[PDB]
Amino acid sequence: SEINTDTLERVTEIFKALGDYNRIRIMELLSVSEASVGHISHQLNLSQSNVSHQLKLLKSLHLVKAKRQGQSMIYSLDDIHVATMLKQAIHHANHPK
Amino acid sequence: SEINTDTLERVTEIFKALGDYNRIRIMELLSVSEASVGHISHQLNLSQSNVSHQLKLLKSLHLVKAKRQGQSMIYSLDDIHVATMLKQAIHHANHPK
Ligand SMILES: [Cl-]
Ligand SMILES: [Cl-]
Ligand SMILES: [Cl-]
Ligand SMILES: [Cl-]
Ligand SMILES: [Cl-]
Ligand SMILES: [Cl-]
Ligand code: NA
Ligand code: NA
Ligand SMILES: [Zn+2]
Ligand SMILES: [Zn+2]
Repeated sequence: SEINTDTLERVTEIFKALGDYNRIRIMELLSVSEASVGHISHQLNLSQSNVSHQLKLLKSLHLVKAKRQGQSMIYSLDDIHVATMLKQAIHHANHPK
Repeated sequence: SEINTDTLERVTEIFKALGDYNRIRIMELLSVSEASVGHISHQLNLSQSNVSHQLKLLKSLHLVKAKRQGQSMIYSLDDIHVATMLKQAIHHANHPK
């Protein structure tokens, strides 16, 4: 329950932030496997500056989280709701209509 | 599987279209119960013109569908992936961090 105006505004901000091709590419990468900024940048052919900027935004909205491992920051989808939202959307885009 | 560039572009368009407060309100209403344009308009205090415009957009992206019942067009979330995506996002926005 607890669907009030504030909730739907935050939901709106989540979808607004995800309405970005490169952010979707970052999120899909993290949906397959957690990764560092250097690995995301290398895999997607995006600069480390840019990846870091987008991940600061995604983190502020609780869409990714980060932990320090050895020397680096490892990012992941924040929790199972974010993973489920994303994978359900990808499958829906993919399956025939 | 089948995560290619086209898929992620369509995913991007889905999240872009959902990055809209009133469209989120329409989608949440439909997530509770299917409804006609007149009922959506009345419940959300949005004009029928506007509701109809937003639903044409949401339908073109396979996010809602419509059936004719009696005299009116009844809209609903397109399938279970759309409902799941939306409700998971709402819950994630709601729960504590
Ligand atoms: Cl992982
Ligand atoms: Cl870049
Ligand atoms: Cl399916
Ligand atoms: Cl229903
Ligand atoms: Cl209006
Ligand atoms: Cl939970
Ligand atoms: Na995936
Ligand atoms: Na709901
Ligand atoms: Zn589907
Ligand atoms: Zn969550």
